[PDB]
Amino acid sequence: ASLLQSERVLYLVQGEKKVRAPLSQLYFCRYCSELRSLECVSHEVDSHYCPSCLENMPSAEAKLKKNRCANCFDCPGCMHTLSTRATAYYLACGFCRWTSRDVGMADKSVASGGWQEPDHPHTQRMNKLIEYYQQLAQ
Amino acid sequence: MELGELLYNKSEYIETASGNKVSRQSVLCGSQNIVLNGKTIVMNDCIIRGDLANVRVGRHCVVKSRSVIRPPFKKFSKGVAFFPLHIGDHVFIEEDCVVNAAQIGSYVHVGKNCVIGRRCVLKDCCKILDNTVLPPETVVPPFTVFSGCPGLFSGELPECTQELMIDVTKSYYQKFLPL
Amino acid sequence: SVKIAPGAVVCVESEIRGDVTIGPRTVIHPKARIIAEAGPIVIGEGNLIEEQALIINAHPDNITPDAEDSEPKPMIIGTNNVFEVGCYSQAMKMGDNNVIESKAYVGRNVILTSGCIIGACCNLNTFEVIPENTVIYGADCLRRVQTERPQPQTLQLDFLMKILPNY
Amino acid sequence: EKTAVVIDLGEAFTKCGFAGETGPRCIIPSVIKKAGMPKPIKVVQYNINTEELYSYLKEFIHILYFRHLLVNPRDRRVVVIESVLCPSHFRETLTRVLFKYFEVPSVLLAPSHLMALLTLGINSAMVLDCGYRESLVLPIYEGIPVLNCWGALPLGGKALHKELETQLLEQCTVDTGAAKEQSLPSVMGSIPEGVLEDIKVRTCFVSDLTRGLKIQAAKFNIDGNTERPSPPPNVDYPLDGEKILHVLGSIRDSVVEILFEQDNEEKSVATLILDSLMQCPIDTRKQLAENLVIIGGTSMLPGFLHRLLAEIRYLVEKPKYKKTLGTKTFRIHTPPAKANCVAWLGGAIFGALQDILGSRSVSKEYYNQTGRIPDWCSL
Ligand SMILES: Nc1ncnc2c1ncn2[C@@H]1O[C@H](COP(=O)(O)OP(=O)(O)O)[C@@H](O)[C@H]1O
Ligand SMILES: [Zn+2]
Ligand SMILES: [Zn+2]
Repeated sequence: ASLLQSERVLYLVQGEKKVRAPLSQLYFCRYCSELRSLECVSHEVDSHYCPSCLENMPSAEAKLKKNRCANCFDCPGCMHTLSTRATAYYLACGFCRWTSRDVGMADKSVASGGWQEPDHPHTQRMNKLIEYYQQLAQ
Repeated sequence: MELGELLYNKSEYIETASGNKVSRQSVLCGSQNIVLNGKTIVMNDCIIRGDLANVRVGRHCVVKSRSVIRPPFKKFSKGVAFFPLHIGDHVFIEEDCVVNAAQIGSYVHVGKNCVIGRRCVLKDCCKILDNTVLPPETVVPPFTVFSGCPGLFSGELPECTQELMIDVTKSYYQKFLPL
Repeated sequence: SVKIAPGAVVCVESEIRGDVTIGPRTVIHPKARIIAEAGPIVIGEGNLIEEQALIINAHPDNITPDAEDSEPKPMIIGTNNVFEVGCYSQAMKMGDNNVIESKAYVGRNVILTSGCIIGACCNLNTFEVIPENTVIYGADCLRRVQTERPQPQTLQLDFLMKILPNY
Repeated sequence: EKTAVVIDLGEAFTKCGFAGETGPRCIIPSVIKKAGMPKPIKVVQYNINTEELYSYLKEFIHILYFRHLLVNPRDRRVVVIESVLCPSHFRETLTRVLFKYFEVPSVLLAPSHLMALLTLGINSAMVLDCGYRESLVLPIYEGIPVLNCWGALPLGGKALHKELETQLLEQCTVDTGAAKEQSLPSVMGSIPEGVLEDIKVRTCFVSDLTRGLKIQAAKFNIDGNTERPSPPPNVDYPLDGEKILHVLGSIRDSVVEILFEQDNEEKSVATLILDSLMQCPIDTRKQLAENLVIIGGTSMLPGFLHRLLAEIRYLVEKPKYKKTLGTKTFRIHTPPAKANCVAWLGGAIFGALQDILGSRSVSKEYYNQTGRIPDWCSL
């Protein structure tokens, strides 16, 4: 794909939009007789998964959890998946040596269950405004 | 170069046995624990240490020159020991590359001079770009490209990797002959 | 010109040259490139070296000024010090409790303290003393961060005593 | 019905997420990394060919709807926040991308200023929008934007980034790490926009009116011998690893002053409120003055809101504005979300209203039939 330069010799697509793409990237349509590109074709959503702890989550659970894994965490300083270390647990990165102790988050007795993100400061004012405009829109 | 794989003429000195070709220049200190079941290639000045290892490699595995495959030590409270790594089928480790990875998946293209961290798991049909640092205890999903000094999701691979990568490693092996 | 010490599991298959001075409990891995060009390579107890690690005392080859009268520049290295895979090093004075990461190019005159780590695949040629208990990450930028506590690596070294026999 | 998505395409940063949320889910730089290009091209660019703009927006919206948000585009509605007097062809293209390629149900082209007003709850308020390109103001009175009394000046992020680059190149002191411990000027011909933005945010701050007014006359040097206040200490900033740029203390508190400088014309970020408010209807004066709103990421800069409100009350006493806006009480509103994500929050609050959304919003079936997006220009 990359080692051999597939991005050199390209195939053309028929339709409204003409595109020059490698055969490796393109797809053949069997229903009819016309190969079409990744650009030309329409995209869908099937399943969500975490890149660290590979766990297939359903679409409903994602909407509640805001498209995030509860167990796994990413470091804020550098962008890498954190790891739980014990002494009774603290969160630490491998690349940079940023700890959860640095910012001043207390160690939890339970491994995963204890850790949480604080509630949004203007969440109560939010709901009051929605309900006002909801009644006014009605 | 333009899809077609190019000629590479090997010297007389190389250990060719049961399909597996291993350069005599390349030391592999600990020949007992390391195992090469398939028709593997190991280029000159490369290292595969037996520091309490079980280095199983693929059918058509390729490791270019000046590149190291060492197992990582697991920091366990019960007992600190070196975790035995398992290189998958049709694995392509590029030149001058550092690998301290535990369980490297099948059909992977590890880039040039890219340092993979301690206890790092790689799932099948992935690609690490050149001059990239995967930190310790990181996972990369299938049909993915990880890059940068942080070592994070850059984008997705072509759909046809499973079928395509077979041609690459087998062609390189077939094209790589003695002078 | 070799001062081999008992307890230290220096492997015979690793390459050594010049007026070396080996430490009490050092553990050198095979294909570890140590040279004593001008002055001697002084090694502290627990200073393990893993894989490719170019440790030279060739300031006469680097600059070649014909100055400082004798200019021995003896390479002092501290205790409990992890040299990782492919890390270039050339420091006249180096402190205890420091871990340079894999493919880390350390400068010609950079002095390391305690609890300090160099970034993986990061090069630092510029001469500058490292603060107490601070880590560097990334090649694109240095992005220095002070650590909470120094990290010891004793357990790792202690276990190699069992492995190295019959290898 | 499904929770409608909110997008807000800006020159610097794009806000993205779902309706009825406390803030935006993803906020990222509005760029795309194309193969071959070393620096990523900016997705929103005014005055280019439609085909080239179409491809960039197609590429960008794809990244937002899959990598950042995880949801099918065809399933649920869109609430596109874009500032008033956004170029015609750009807005026409953005809609044409959403309707043709992605096949979205319906898009709603909300003006950023009217959305910012909803977040507070107040029906009437003056709204200043200090963005990247231009710092725009637009009085909103009881739901009706007053286009008659508009105001804009190029004193935003772009104008500030350019001013920082100019000052750094004059007093250029970098430690390359190659016998460059001594002050080395202009080793690099240009500084990348990504670095300049990071320096601006961390190092530079907005000075007090009293200190700022002295800084203006000091650098002018108007028949006076060293009449400048004592600057802050010089901060050393790393460039591309080894190269360490020593930022002068003067640059930090002088770079910002270009926004609040009079420059003879009497056209600052401060003046733009009073210039607009004086042009407003006589009945609306006292209501708009009392309800000020300061959105945009440029106003996030530390101590901007204090300097602005102070600079206002100083420019009030000036003889031009002294007659009309003399005895007026200027009070600033503190919005619930941060100054950057006020615009987005309005669209989310509006997106939560499923009943009104469907009616006001332009359906795909209408666009496919007509091919005419409604605007504040003539139909
Ligand atoms: N949190 C922040 N703190 C300080 N400055 C900021 C912050 N966020 C953004 N900025 C600056 O202000 C600008 C805000 O632009 P923005 O409003 O996001 O874009 P647009 O006007 O195109 O919608 C950015 O270009 C940046 O330079
Ligand atoms: Zn997870
Ligand atoms: Zn980190």
